[PDB]
Amino acid sequence: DPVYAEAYVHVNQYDIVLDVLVVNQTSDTLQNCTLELATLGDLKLVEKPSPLTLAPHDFANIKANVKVASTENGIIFGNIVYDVSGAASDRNCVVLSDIHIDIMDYIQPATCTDAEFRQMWAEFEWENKVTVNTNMTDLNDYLQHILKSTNMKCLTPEKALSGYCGFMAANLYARSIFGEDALANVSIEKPVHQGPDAAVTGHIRIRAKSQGMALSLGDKINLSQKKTSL
Amino acid sequence: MLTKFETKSARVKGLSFHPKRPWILTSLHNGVIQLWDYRMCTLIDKFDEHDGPVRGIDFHKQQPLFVSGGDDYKIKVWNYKLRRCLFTLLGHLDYIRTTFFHHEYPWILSASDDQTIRVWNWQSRTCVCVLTGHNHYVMCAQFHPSEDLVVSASLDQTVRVWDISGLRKKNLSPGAVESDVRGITGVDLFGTTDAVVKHVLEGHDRGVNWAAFHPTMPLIVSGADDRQVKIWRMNESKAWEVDTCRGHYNNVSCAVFHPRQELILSNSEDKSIRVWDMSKRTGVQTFRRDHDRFWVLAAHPNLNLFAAGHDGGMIVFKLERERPAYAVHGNMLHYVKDRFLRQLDFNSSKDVAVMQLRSGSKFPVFNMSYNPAENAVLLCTRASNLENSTYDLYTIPKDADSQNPDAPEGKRSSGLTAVWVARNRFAVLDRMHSLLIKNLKNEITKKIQVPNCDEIFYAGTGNLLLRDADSITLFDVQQKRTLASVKISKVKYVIWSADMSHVALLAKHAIVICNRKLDALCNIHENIRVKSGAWDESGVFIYTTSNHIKYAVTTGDHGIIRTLDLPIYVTRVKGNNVYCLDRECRPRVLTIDPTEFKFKLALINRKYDEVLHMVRNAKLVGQSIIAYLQK
Repeated sequence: DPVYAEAYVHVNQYDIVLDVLVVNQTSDTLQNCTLELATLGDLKLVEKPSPLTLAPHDFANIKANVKVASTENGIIFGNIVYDVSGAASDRNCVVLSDIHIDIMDYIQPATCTDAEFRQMWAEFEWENKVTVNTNMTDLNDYLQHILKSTNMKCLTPEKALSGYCGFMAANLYARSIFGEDALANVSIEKPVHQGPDAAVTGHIRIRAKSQGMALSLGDKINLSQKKTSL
Repeated sequence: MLTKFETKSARVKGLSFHPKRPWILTSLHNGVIQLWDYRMCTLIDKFDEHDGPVRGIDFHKQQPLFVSGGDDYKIKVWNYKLRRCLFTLLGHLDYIRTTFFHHEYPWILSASDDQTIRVWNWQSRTCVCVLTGHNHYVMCAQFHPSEDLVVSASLDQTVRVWDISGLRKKNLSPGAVESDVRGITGVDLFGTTDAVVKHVLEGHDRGVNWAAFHPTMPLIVSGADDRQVKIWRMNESKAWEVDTCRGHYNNVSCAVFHPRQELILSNSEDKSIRVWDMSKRTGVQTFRRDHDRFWVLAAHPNLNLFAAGHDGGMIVFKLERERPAYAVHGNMLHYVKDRFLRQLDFNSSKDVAVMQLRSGSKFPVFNMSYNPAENAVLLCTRASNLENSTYDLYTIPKDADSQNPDAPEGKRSSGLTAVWVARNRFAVLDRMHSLLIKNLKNEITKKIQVPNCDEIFYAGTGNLLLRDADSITLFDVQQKRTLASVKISKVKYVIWSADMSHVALLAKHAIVICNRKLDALCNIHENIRVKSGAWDESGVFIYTTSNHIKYAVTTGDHGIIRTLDLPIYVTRVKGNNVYCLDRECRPRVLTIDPTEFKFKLALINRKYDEVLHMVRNAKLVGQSIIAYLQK
């Protein structure tokens, strides 16, 4: 419509913030509908610019701050239905459920003593694993990339050698914003001429408390793993 | 195609589908009224209207509101949306089956299951109407053709049809010839629910479960409290119309008309839904899937969805011809529905299914292919698996039931499917229920060729050959030696830039962009298992992006031309008069506004004039500087 509203999400530092362009290229501060607040996850949405005019030929920035540490809603991965309403110069609108709400980001790296670790590794919520196998790179650059992407930790090296092969299994740990600790041992082949690694066939073993997020994390990482057309 | 969601529970007497929404509002005699605006597989609200049972559900007529009835006997209208009660009166000695909203002075009609129904003025306070002619326990109350003319179905073993007035019931008339309501060979009985000879129709059939009307018409389609659900037409009034609708085992609680479909859907109690015609009529088949107890069936007056209601519970199933056929003629898109009718180019208000002399999403398609001309199409109909079907090929100047065999933009013949194949002029035709090759220089083509008989894949589906080859395999008109196959894959269609030479590729999920033949230019993927993105010609990448519609890329450019309008998908590009699609609705004709093309060229020549001139000015939407304006 003249009124075209375009919007995307910007998550700028904790705060997932809503860029909205409602552009009302309308022929007037056309009447506007209705909007509703809610508890969200460890967030709650929390602002609406008050008016409801769709000012003529006019462009507007409508900001929604979201509250990023509260409102539990357990509708995982978000993907929760959201409403913009048809309630005034509007007969309809958008009701939307979100998608676009993923993990790789959330968790931060976190750390451990290795013996205890091992013991723990085994000990943890075993229940998820996903496989590493396939890419576009060596796990040097590739590993770094993935690491940065998820913002997460590989705890320690043994020099055995991530180079000549290595035939290295890398142990990774991370802790998030709402505090889950997740453990990995992924054991991986690694690039190098007619030696081995341009796939893996390494297994990524994922432990996160619910299997459902945990495996999903293994996936998420799987998405993360490579670089291709989303 | 899919039954999106399904748990059997609810013991359901009354039912309605949202003519506007894909809601189902459901009345249980659990005492429950529920609105679930069915779309997001979520109930908005749920009120068990009273301790006692709930029989009734009807529309207000507006957009999203319920008017509801319980054994309370009360007419409530509560808006889900506004979660509030509109004006309130209770009910007589039984529940409320139908309601209608009117407004000289915002004025109201209420239809009821007992005694009377009263029509009330809260403005310049006078009487529009009084209806007596009901007694107790109305199964299915109905607005007629004339909406404010009506029929009712009763557990008092009558049917009432009433005449209303603006000062209570009356009609003036004196011209007719005979009557079908009652006047020649056959006809069914009066019942008693009222006392005026409009027609009280006999609702005895151990009582009548449902009554359903024929808009301008007086045919009724019925649910009945007999195995016999007996069909009568009062727009005929046949003999062997003393039809008892028969299961195998007992009942026929209901059997119903679908507004659109010239059909009857029956449902019953041997664990069944039974399938019936009504276009040429006959018991097609019976289908069994539990619930030896039901009382409602429904097909949406939105027609979105279709569903059947039962005691033990309920099911909703969703239709699609997931992915479905096309042709291009100047600045116009042709579609063949997955679900949904035409939408075969241009638009005007909310959604418009393209109805034209190039009927696309309509026919019983096996395959549709442009026979290029801005004036021709080739079409197979009777679709399906047979020995062979018919193809009637039609002229854009005017299509037909079958166009002229005389005309070669009209020809029809027999043949099962017709299919493209690679190295572009050979074709497949099936004209046996298996491999005929079709090959012509012309693409006004209908050619028959058994040579190239080569099964080892028996009649099925592919289109550059891919009986799930997972390859597009190139050939001539017989050979028993491959020319070659390339490993790449299809939506099971290859996309040509208009006619028959598009190295722009479809893939079912993902689509790949090539220039002609395999040159993988870039490869597309998204992950929504639904929509589209469009090419103007060979590889012009349009992508749809929310309420924003975007050029993925040009020259070295990327751009937002114009912005979308709720979901749309780019299908592809018909000229400058732009065309867009969400799948088959939620549509555009569009004044353009390119972005980018101009731009990387423009840019490449430093040129701004344009942008500027447009005064086009974003850089953020989330961001928007990030094509290369960031870089």
